[PDB]
Amino acid sequence: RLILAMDLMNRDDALRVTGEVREYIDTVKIGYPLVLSEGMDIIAEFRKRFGCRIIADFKVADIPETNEKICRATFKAGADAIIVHGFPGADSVRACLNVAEEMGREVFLLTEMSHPGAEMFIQGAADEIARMGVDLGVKNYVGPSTRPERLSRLREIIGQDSFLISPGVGAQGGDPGETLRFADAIIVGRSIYLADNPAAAAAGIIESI
Amino acid sequence: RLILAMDLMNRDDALRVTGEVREYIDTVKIGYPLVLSEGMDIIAEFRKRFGCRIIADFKVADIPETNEKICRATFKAGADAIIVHGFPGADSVRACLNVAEEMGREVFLLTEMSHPGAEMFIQGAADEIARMGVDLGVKNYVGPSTRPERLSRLREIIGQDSFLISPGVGAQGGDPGETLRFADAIIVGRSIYLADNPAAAAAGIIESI
Ligand SMILES: O=c1cc(O)n([C@@H]2O[C@H](COP(=O)(O)O)[C@@H](O)[C@H]2O)c(=O)[nH]1
Ligand SMILES: O=c1cc(O)n([C@@H]2O[C@H](COP(=O)(O)O)[C@@H](O)[C@H]2O)c(=O)[nH]1
Repeated sequence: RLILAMDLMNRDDALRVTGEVREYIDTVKIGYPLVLSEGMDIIAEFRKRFGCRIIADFKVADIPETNEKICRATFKAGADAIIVHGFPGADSVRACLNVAEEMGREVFLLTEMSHPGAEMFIQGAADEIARMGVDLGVKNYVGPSTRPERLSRLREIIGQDSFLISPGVGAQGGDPGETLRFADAIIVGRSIYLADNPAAAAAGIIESI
Repeated sequence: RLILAMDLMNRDDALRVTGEVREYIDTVKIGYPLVLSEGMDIIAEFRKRFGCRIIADFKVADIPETNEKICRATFKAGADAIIVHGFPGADSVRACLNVAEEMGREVFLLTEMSHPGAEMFIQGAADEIARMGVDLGVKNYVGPSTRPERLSRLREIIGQDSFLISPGVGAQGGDPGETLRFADAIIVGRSIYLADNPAAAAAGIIESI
């Protein structure tokens, strides 16, 4: 129930830390901090080297036509799933779902975000974004560890069968145990990758739950 | 007043079309369709080969800490400016502005989007996103060619001194002339890059205005 957010920017460090904590995870979330620094080939390298599933956290948030192109390039690169913003609307999300269907991959819909600024505009639209996901057939979602009451409401909307992962654990203030009352898995970045001993940090999280 | 949205996915085609229309533009918008296919080095290559300013259209839409990393990698790659979503809130936008200040670069704030789905959630928050930009000191904005009445309202909020660029011209239905009544420059992608003669398409747009 632990997903590593590998946001280190250099390949050697990213490979070192991921290898050190492999026994505690099975899924690695790779985003733009690593991809824009080392290239899209890093996805296939990780997939092969560690045998872990890769979620490409690209927060896709463009018009339908561009979203289609982004998803196609991402799945061609070997990603198992891609995270997509729901705020740009149903057509933009559907474009991602269509490419995922064509390529036998998955889409994760980001509903409410975990940082303070999410309260400004995203929070007020989050319940509706989650309902839109349900209506579009989305089965994978992302919700905030920093607001468990919101994570609870989001879980209520998507149902128990939907898969929900949650970032904001550790560095941002979220708690592993409380978050897992509602989410199926927690995403952890800095608490593990900036630790003096990443494996010890990961093991500690796995034990606390 | 014409910016090329270079969304072709292969380097050879992208280089061919951009070179053919160079005399009609001075700024190229490069997004993820090209970057995720050919790598971040394509930005410096274009900048050197064509001597054009490059706007990295990455629709940055993450938490502050990740946005900082994305902006740093993007400016290190040579981009002159980066497009950032305002929907995730002020802290996320400020993180981008701080990196731009540190690196002597610019941030463009995306307010309302041009596609149909933008009406679902973005449109209702767009005026407030634009006001947030003004309050944060943002001087560069993106608004929709497909809704000139909204582009007018956005221009009203940001003032005449702010720089406003606008996509949705051509393929999405927007008109060059009407859009330029409010925007300083128009962004055009498919109408030019999918044309049998891109230079002829660009020249035709430049003439119609
Ligand atoms: O609402 C959200 C959605 C995210 O994807 N994330 C992401 O999850 C990760 C959390 O990292 P960290 O554990 O270091 O705070 C980062 O990669 C971040 O971009 C987030 O923090 N909040
Ligand atoms: O609201 C917006 C913001 C954008 O950046 N864009 C972008 O501007 C370009 C418009 O391309 P086109 O002229 O082919 O429709 C694309 O790169 C797209 O991602 C848009 O279409 N609408």
